[PDB]
Amino acid sequence: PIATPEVYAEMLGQAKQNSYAFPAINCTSSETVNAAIKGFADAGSDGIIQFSTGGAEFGSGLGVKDMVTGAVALAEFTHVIAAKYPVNVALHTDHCPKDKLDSYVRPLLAISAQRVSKGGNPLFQSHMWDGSAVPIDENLAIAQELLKAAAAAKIILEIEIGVVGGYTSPEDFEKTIEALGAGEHGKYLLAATFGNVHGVYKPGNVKLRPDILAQGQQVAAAKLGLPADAKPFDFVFHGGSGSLKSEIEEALRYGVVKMNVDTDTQYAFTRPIAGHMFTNYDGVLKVDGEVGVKKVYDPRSYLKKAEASMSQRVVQACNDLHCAGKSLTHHH
Amino acid sequence: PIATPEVYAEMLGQAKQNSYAFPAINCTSSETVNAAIKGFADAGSDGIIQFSTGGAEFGSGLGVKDMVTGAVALAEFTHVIAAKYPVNVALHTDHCPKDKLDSYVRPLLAISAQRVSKGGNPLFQSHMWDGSAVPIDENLAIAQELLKAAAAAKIILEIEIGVVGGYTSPEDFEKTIEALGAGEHGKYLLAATFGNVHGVYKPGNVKLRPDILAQGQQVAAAKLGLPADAKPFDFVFHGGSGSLKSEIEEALRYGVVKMNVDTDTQYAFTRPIAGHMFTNYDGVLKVDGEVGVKKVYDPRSYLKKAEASMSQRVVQACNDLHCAGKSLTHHH
Amino acid sequence: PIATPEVYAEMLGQAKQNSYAFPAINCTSSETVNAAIKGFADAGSDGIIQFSTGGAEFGSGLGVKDMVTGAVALAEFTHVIAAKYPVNVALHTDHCPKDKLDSYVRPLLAISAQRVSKGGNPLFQSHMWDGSAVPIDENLAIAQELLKAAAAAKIILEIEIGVVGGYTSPEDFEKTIEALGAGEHGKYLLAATFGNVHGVYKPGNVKLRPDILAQGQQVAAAKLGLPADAKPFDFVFHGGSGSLKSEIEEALRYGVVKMNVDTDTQYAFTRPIAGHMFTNYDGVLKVDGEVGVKKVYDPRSYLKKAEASMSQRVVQACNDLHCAGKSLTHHH
Amino acid sequence: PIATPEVYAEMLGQAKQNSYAFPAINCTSSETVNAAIKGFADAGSDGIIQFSTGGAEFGSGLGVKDMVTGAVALAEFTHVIAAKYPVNVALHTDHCPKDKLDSYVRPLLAISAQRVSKGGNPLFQSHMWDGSAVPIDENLAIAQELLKAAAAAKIILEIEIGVVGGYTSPEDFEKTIEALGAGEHGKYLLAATFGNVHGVYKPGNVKLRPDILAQGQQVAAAKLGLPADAKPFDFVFHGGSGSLKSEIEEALRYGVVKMNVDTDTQYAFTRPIAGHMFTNYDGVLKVDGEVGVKKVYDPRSYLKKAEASMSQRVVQACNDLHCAGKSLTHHH
Ligand SMILES: O=C(COP(=O)(O)O)[C@@H](O)[C@H](O)[C@H](O)COP(=O)(O)O
Ligand SMILES: O=C(COP(=O)(O)O)[C@@H](O)[C@H](O)[C@H](O)COP(=O)(O)O
Ligand SMILES: O=C(COP(=O)(O)O)[C@@H](O)[C@H](O)[C@H](O)COP(=O)(O)O
Ligand SMILES: O=C(COP(=O)(O)O)[C@@H](O)[C@H](O)[C@H](O)COP(=O)(O)O
Ligand code: NA
Ligand code: NA
Ligand code: NA
Ligand code: NA
Ligand SMILES: [Zn+2]
Ligand SMILES: [Zn+2]
Ligand SMILES: [Zn+2]
Ligand SMILES: [Zn+2]
Ligand SMILES: [Zn+2]
Ligand SMILES: [Zn+2]
Ligand SMILES: [Zn+2]
Ligand SMILES: [Zn+2]
Repeated sequence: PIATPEVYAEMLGQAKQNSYAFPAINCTSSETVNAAIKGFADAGSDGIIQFSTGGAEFGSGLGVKDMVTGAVALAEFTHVIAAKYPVNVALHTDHCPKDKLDSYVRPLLAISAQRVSKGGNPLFQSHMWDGSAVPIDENLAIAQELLKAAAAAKIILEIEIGVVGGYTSPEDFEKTIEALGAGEHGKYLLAATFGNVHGVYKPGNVKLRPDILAQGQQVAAAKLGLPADAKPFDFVFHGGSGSLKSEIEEALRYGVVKMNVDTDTQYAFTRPIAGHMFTNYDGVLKVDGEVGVKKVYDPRSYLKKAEASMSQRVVQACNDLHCAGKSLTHHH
Repeated sequence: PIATPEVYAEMLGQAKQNSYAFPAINCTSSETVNAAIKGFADAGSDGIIQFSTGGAEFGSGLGVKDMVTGAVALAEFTHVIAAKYPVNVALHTDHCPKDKLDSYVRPLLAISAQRVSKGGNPLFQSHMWDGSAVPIDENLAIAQELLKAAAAAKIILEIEIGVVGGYTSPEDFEKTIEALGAGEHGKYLLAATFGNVHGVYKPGNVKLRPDILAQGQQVAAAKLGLPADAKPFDFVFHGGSGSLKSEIEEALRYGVVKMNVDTDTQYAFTRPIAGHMFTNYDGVLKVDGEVGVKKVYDPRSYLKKAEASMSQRVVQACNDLHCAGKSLTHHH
Repeated sequence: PIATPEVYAEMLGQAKQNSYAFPAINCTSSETVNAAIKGFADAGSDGIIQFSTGGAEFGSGLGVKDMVTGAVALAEFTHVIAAKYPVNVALHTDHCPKDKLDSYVRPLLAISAQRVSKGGNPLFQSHMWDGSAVPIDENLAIAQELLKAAAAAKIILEIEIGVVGGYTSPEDFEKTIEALGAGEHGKYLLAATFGNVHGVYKPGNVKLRPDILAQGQQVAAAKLGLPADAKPFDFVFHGGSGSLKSEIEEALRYGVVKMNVDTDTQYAFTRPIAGHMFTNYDGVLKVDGEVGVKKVYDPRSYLKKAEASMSQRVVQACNDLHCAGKSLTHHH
Repeated sequence: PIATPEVYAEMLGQAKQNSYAFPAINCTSSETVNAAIKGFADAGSDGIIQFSTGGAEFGSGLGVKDMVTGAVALAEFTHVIAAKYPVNVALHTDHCPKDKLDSYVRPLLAISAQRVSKGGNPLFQSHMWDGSAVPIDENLAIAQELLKAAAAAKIILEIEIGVVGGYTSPEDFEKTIEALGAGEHGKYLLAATFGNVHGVYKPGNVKLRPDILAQGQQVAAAKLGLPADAKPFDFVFHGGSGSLKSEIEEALRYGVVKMNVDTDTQYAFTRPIAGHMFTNYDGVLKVDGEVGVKKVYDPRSYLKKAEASMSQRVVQACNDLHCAGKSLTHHH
């Protein structure tokens, strides 16, 4: 099913308590949503499907190019699909900067607030406010008001401090606890930067500093008067693709509950499509006066392979993050 | 917008009256739906999006493989998208044989009946019952009961007499009018076979006999006591891909209001994907120890091109069928 | 065997007498030479292998880029190969303009003159002087001196009047007979231009005017005091690829004895190489950390297919030109 | 130039004395010969071009399939080309088993014996007798008679003890010295097996035991009454492709003077051809009614790239084997 707000909160609480995390898979289409959910289900795992501003625009089609439309359309699709799987699937929106709040996160929050006012649940279960490009005080001012609105709509807010490549300071960690508390005013997720980078580069290139996350937890624990081993933050690991297994493991120890994956699932989706086009070149092209071969230019022929391959990469993510076999539905 | 039942009936009435037809484009995904609707809009045309049993299964994902789920999920997606376009978009389900009625058309009819009972409109605006594999009397017995159910849910029924390749007889035309009337008991569309073939073959191979359709109209007109030039049937032209322009023109003269297209839009969708994989071979594959190029293995990079190409083929269909520039929204 | 000068003269005499012609296939390598000769043999035909200035440069390798070296190296290769086939194979050099005479045709003539001085036969059996870019009188002045040198080395000279696309005038035909005679001072071949074009374009684009050739023969016949149906010129048809069968047939009627083919045999050679790379993409590339598949990146694996395909196109040329089954070895 | 027998003997003597070796590059065509020689020249190195039985058959064309013809034709080509480069190029034939001696090595020896009888030099400068599939005594009996014939024709014989994958024993090393001496009855090259394997596999898979070669030299030195550090054998390293740099270095220390390379130069040749076909897919194929693009289906367009790439891999071999910059022409 789609994760209810209560189930999603329980998911994130259980992950933190047990030092595991969920994959948050960027999706752009019916096929990619289907691939992600099947991956979660094959791993016996709960999971998160997320739409970026560009993913939402793409989902709305070239004739519309509207983020809200694409996110709503893909979310409605996902609601129907997820009902047919035993695992819990949460819907999330990715990076939304200041100049897109009025045309992405705010209108989506309003849609969910209307649903909740009628006794229903929100359309999305979390939204990201990415204020990393503005000063920390402005970032957290906007975050505080969005957190109030989100919590009232039964939605978790993700925020970002520091810019992910394409480090978070002790004072920025302190300011975050001061402005937002530690969940008692509404749950929030913190994308803290620790040398992580969006994209996939050669092994060695990306140098992660998970000690930054350890330090952040210690800073928060001290502020809140908690024991030194407390983990008050629910961290989000952006730029998960291409990471070493050992790096993921270390991040889990310090309270990462959500690792975002896009690039690696993109490669997994595209890889069999490329293979299909090459091995069926004279079927997908009308060559030498011939009319091609419908069986292989039917988009389903290669998109099924794309789907299955992306699902396998999602299963790998669930095993890397130690959420495999832990779905809160306990269907086993 | 999505075509209301009233608008869809008006669409088909206007098409018949003016000797034009609408494309019915088989779709399987968010991208193909988006491509089809953008094509209709670019042509200033109303249009039909249809899901086959296999298309619906595909739309539900490999982890579900359920026709109803896929059709509902894709229909819900389409409802959100179509609201953002000025043209009218009708939703249809394609070939449903006897052994799939209980797991496709009937449950979908029930969903729409529930919507209509609450003062809303149906999810789909037409459904196909394909009884061509059973004797004509059984075909029309099932058709009569489905027509009653469909009309009560504000839905048009498509039926089929004769098997499309992969001819309809005067007596079968007569039996159809006798069993179903001529629209006064609910509108229905008739897929009569006249040498048409699903798929795309070399020019010349497919030999159409549109005189069969002319004869059918004359048979119906005589039965109903109408003038010899009356067109009591709303015909559906299956196997539209690969047809000569002149063949399409002749079919229009005899009351074809709906021409189904799948194979040609499949080729149009896939063609730029093939091209993308070849020209970006060392970006979509990790070759010689390199890590590929995200910008070109991002599925959106080639799927945008696929979408645009399929939309162009849909525009061509609207111009071939003479529905271009005739959308009943008259947005111009 | 390699055509002796006597056999080559007999070949061209028999072709003219019987209104057929030989293909002159541009070659660039051991594989293309092998493909051409096998094509002649499969057709039971004599034939001509020719090297352009660029083909010769290519044959010499990137480390040499010397026309004489490449032509000699490929000719020596061809002498060994042709001895193993029952058909007669003549060696020819293609377009040599004024500024390349000193570095292509003249040094090659000198090599053959040395061979002949020792009681042997020439290395090449014909050479082309292409003076079409200089005024006709200068063209024919150079031609006359080259004809003397060529005939003394038992070599046939090809000349060109008019520029082939990328028409020959009555006066230019007259001047040619006046300057060179009609074979009694040494045989020569005349590349007269008649709307022919190097390269392959869409059907219709190239508009041939074989009546120009008919007129040329009539002009020569009148000059020589021969009957009006005499064919004093041995014509060469440049730009043979892409021609209609009927166009080739008409050219034969007017004394074409040699039709040059390059572009169509290039396509035939490359076509299966392209196919091989696509269907074996993950064998010819080291992908995803794998080491490829030697069996398919071994150049012989695709070059055998290239060879066989080019040979088939050469067989087609022999049947188009009506030289198939007519080899002067009469091996049958 | 082509290596004279005297120069080739000096090459191998200098290599042994200075602990370096020459690449022996398998070639199959004019393009591959040109690529190999250009690689030697670019590295300022002497080198060896070799033809296998299959390479020779391929070189003769599908219409001939004769090893002697192909080897002679390619050798004659190579003689013309090599004269234009400052470095010394030796010609060699690769693996010839017992049942092919009468149709490969023996007839080639006879051709060279005839040349030498007339005061000239042999066509090839070395030939391989591969008797590894027969018992050692029979192998060396045939080797002794072939060595006499080869030496009389100014040709070096290569022999093989042990079968290369797809170890040489102290007694087999001893028997070799006993039967053939240490060069005083004619120079010979010894392909001793030491865990080497033809082909290219993943790193680690091939486990070389160069200590076998060290042991062989010690066994020979003891037999001949030489100091323990003497290197009486000139070793040949079959299966050179895919080897670690450090493995090559160790083999050099023990008297390898010739390392055979085929698979890696095959990959280098094919790799840009594959790339060319993919990036020019709509030029090398006639697609959607178009006629392709001659500029990219001209075989020279991709074969130049193939040549250059193979030459680069040959330069790498010369640097790996430490023969780069050491050509005995000292042209610098
Ligand atoms: O952290 C993430 C994944 O990083 P990688 O897994 O790609 O390293 C996501 O949050 C990215 O920001 C997202 O893929 C960007 O999507 P786009 O704006 O292109 O639609
Ligand atoms: O008439 C039609 C189009 O014919 P063509 O345009 O393809 O000739 C449709 O009704 C086809 O039956 C449909 O494409 C079959 O879809 P599938 O069962 O493969 O999902
Ligand atoms: O007439 C000919 C063939 O014409 P097509 O058969 O190609 O139309 C030949 O003489 C051409 O001039 C020759 O292919 C040019 O070769 P290049 O200078 O590129 O090495
Ligand atoms: O040692 C060699 C190279 O090994 P690799 O460099 O390929 O490992 C050669 O002697 C091989 O036996 C030769 O490539 C076989 O050629 P083929 O019989 O296929 O025409
Ligand atoms: Na990353
Ligand atoms: Na069709
Ligand atoms: Na041409
Ligand atoms: Na090897
Ligand atoms: Zn991110
Ligand atoms: Zn459990
Ligand atoms: Zn159909
Ligand atoms: Zn209007
Ligand atoms: Zn030409
Ligand atoms: Zn005969
Ligand atoms: Zn070997
Ligand atoms: Zn020196």
